[PDB]
Amino acid sequence: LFPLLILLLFTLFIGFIGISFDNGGMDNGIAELTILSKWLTPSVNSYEFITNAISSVTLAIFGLFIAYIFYGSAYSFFQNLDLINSFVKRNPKKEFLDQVKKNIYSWSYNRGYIDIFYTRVFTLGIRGLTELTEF
Amino acid sequence: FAFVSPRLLPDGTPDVHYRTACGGQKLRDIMLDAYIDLYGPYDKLLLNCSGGGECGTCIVEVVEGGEMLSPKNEVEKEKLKRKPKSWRLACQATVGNPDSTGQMVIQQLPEWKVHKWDK
Amino acid sequence: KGSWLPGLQSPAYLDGSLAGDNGFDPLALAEDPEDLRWFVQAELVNGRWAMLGVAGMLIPEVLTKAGLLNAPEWYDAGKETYFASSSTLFVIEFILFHYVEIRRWQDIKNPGSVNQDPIFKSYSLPPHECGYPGSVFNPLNFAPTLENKEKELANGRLAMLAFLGFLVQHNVTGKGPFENLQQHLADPWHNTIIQTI
Amino acid sequence: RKGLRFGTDATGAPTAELSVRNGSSLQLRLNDGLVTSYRPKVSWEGGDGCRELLHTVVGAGAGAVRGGVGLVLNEAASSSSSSSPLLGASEWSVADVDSDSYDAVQVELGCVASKLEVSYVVTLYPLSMATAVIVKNNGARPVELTAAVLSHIKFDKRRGTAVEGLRGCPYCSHPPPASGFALLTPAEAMKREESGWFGGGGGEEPRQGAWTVEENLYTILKKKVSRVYAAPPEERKKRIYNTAPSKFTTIDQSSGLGFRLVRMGFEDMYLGSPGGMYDKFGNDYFLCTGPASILVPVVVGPGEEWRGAQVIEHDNL
Amino acid sequence: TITLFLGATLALAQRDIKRSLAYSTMSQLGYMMLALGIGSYQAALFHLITHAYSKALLFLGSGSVIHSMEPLVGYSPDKSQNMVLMGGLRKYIPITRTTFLWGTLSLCGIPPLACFWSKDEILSNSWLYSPFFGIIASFTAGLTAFYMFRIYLLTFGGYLRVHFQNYSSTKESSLYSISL
Ligand code: CLA
Ligand SMILES: CCCCCCCCCCCCCCCC(=O)OC[C@H](CO[C@@H]1O[C@H](CS(=O)(=O)O)[C@@H](O)[C@H](O)[C@H]1O)OC(=O)CCCCCCCCCCCCCCC
Ligand SMILES: CC(/C=C/C=C(C)/C=C/[C@@]12O[C@]1(C)C[C@@H](O)CC2(C)C)=C\C=C\C=C(C)\C=C\C=C(C)\C=C\[C@@]12O[C@]1(C)C[C@@H](O)CC2(C)C
Ligand code: SF4
Repeated sequence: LFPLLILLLFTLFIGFIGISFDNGGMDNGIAELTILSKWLTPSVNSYEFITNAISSVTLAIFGLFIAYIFYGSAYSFFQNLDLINSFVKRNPKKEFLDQVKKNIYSWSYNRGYIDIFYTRVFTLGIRGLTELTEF
Repeated sequence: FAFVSPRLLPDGTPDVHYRTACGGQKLRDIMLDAYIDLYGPYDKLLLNCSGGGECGTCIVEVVEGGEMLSPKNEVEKEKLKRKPKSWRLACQATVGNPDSTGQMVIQQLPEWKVHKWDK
Repeated sequence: KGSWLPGLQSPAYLDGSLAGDNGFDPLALAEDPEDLRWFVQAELVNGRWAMLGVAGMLIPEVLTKAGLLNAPEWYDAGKETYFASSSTLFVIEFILFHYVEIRRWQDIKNPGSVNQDPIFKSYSLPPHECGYPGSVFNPLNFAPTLENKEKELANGRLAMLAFLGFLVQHNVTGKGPFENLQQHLADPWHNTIIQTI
Repeated sequence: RKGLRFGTDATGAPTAELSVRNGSSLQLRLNDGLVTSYRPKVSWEGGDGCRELLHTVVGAGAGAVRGGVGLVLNEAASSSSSSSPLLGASEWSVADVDSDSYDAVQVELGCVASKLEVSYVVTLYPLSMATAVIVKNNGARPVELTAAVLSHIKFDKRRGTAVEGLRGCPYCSHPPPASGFALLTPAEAMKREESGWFGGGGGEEPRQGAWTVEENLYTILKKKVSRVYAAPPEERKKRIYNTAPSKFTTIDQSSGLGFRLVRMGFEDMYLGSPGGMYDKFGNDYFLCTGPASILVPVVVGPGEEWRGAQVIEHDNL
Repeated sequence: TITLFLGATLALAQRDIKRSLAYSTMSQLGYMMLALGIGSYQAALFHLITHAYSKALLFLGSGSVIHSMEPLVGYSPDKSQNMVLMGGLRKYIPITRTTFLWGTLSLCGIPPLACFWSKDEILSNSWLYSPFFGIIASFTAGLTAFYMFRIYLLTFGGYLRVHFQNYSSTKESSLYSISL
């Protein structure tokens, strides 16, 4: 638990290396405030970057939200469950959607078939090549 | 009416459920018709689901009515090394559409049961 | 409850019935119950008026330095010229307060005595709890529950502290405390009690 | 008196603080079958757990107008539809208490000589209380009964309180009202469950059901949201293989606690809730729900036995 | 931008924590490999610095979770470290749970935490280069936020599905119900 805690101490402070590009964040704190500490490298906030980060965190929260809908519990207050009580009642495409499931899982369990490729090609090619160069 | 009777998820004396089913489909869909749980503690999204496939997380134990199911495949013979000869996969297996006068009793997912202590 | 010393045992004086109990009496002042009541009332009134005062200090300063308003400093407001001279408003204050506070003290000596406005006989008063007066003081029907008295007393204690800070910092500096805050934010190390001596 | 790991006490009426070596304890009244409170261990940090039944305050004299498990048995009188003749107002005899450890205690009440022989068994396990009834009958003709338990559970805020796990039952939206079902309330549960807010489901005697409402139930439209959830009354409960209904579960989205309500030998489930005329019965939320066998008469036989048992598991340590 | 999306779409439905973590770190190294391919490596190195700790923490937490639950199920991989019979541990081991949460959120991407100011910069640079795989980067930036939280919700919120009295009855059955 000691290393877990000490490294938790790292996974929050390290973001302050390249903290931001909008006046740094403070007018005091002379400890390399707005000169962001990735100066070892070679030699309001920006509205475009603002909107780009907003789109990024929007997709992030959308993924988190679908994850919480599917796997998250119900005894909490962040699974409204009214909609959940609806998207089983009038689920239209359940006959099709499940087949997508029947595909996607069938892929991931097959480990990204590329793995089986090297098996049925390489380690079964050399196994015959040795026999050939023996005969 | 391939009359089915579920011995569900071992409980105190039995935990029987009743269900009238018209044969022809597989066991998976015919269970998910009578709303009785099959995929143990396995949830909707992606965890060991989606029907007729690989993982094998539906291991229904057949007790009565065994001589009415489709014969075993070889995927069943593969994913069930641990099996006693009794139970099968039920996700690649079917009941006969012409067996409308059957009588089949099924115990649900094993390895979460303490039974054959009964009868 | 929250003994402010994770090892010390709280004295029998402050059990926990009264709000804000922490056994914070390292000098055993209020070990007599009636004096405990006295200091309860004194802390109540001091905290209320200290909250008032610290608001009247801070909020005008920032609203003036914001350019939205213009009003002198709380210390620079005395010499200011109003519609009324100092002595006039002072004696009016004196008479009105010698009415109100003496009524308060009579209530303190006698629970439930001076209740009614002795002018008219209806409209008077519903019986109260000492230190927490009745209707005409709490118009919004706020329920006098716990976590309200505790929040009140904590905010009032911190307000007392902040007011004493205001006073002593004006003594050493004579400047606006918000200006001290700005100088502080400039460099907390170069701006503190140390340099100003 | 007799007692191994508890005390047969008295407060207005004789009671008993059935306890176990875990902290959980139930305060059962001896004057009747009405358990008053049940404190399991739900959380870990906090010393113990505290999520009881809704126990209303004392009223006239000894009060007792509280509800909370009270077994309501009756007789389906073969004279009219008067399924409310009596609980058999009579005595009550404690017998043969047993513990078997310090983590299990069960009391056995008995009542005879007016109706048939009624035995009541209340058990307390390390997790789960349970109530069971035996209705041994014999005499002139077979007699009848209703055999209902009510178990008014307490819920958090009435705006995030719902139930999962049914999802499939014919739901028989027909309530025989004024006690949930099964009049002779445990000296009080609720009275005249009606709905006059907006359009409520059911023509008051359908089996509209075919439930298919999803994982949740969102029981908020209340003071008459109360319907037997069993198989329909002999429209399908007549032939062979009549699709046994279910076993229960609960949810409260504002606290995070669960209380499964298993039935054994009974027939139905009375999911019923206030939330309308509620500001007269406390603050937070509650609802009456339990198993019974009342949808059809319960002719037992001249020398036979009846059975029925509700178990309240929580599995939420 | 090939290995990124490929590692991303293989963490799905992989129910072995010490395996899904590896798939996630490959899908994350995809981002560094992309960022190097556009010149702005000054942010790629920053992303690498963040991801190093943000993944080492998760691996150590997973090891701790395994060894904590390993006495309940047999001493066996795929009988432990399989977060479908695990699940719900917030009540039992808090100090090793807050770390898992505050690491997996940082990896998902939240402003106050880390691993955010890096992947946002590299996504900006990707879009500035060309949409052709900028859109793929933007989509994987949400798929990761999906499955990285899928793992946490699966193995830290629930009823400890081993024992929750619906499938298994190994807590209290021999309790002598209604007597003779
Ligand atoms: C609400 C309470 C409060 C607050 C916010 C401040 C804030 C400040 N005081 Mg101050 N002060 C206070 C109470 C307070 N004081 C009291 C009660 C006294 C009398 C003992 C003083 C006496 C005092 C002097 C003599 C001087 C300051 C100065 C200052 C400023 C620089 C800090 C410094 O030098 O150390 C403050 C020095 C102290 C002795 C303060 C002690 C306060 C005690 C320990 C209680 C505060 C504890 C509190 C929980 C922690 C701060 C809370 C805050 C983070 C919200 C700063 C704006 C200096 C200044 O204006 O120069 C820029 C300065 O010269 N103060
Ligand atoms: C962008 C387009 C990309 C297109 C594709 C490009 C692919 C390039 C890389 C090829 C894939 C390499 C995967 C290696 C997997 C592996 O290590 O398997 C492990 C096995 C272990 O052997 C076996 O190991 C067995 C144990 S076990 O099964 O591995 O556990 C053991 O039992 C058995 O006896 C033993 O034989 O290794 C092999 O059997 C063969 C090793 C691979 C030999 C590669 C030779 C060099 C290839 C160069 C290709 C150049 C192409 C261009 C030419 C102009
Ligand atoms: C700090 C304070 C008291 C502090 C006492 C403490 C901590 C005592 C602690 C102890 O006893 C205990 C607890 C236990 C013991 O074992 C230990 C000690 C240590 C002995 C009171 C301040 C009390 C401070 C008060 C009451 C301040 C009121 C301020 C007002 C009314 C302001 C008015 C103005 O601001 C306006 C309104 C308008 C402006 O323009 C003009 C003016 C007039 C300046
Ligand atoms: S087939 Fe294999 S994969 Fe598809 S559901 Fe049945 S078990 Fe899960």
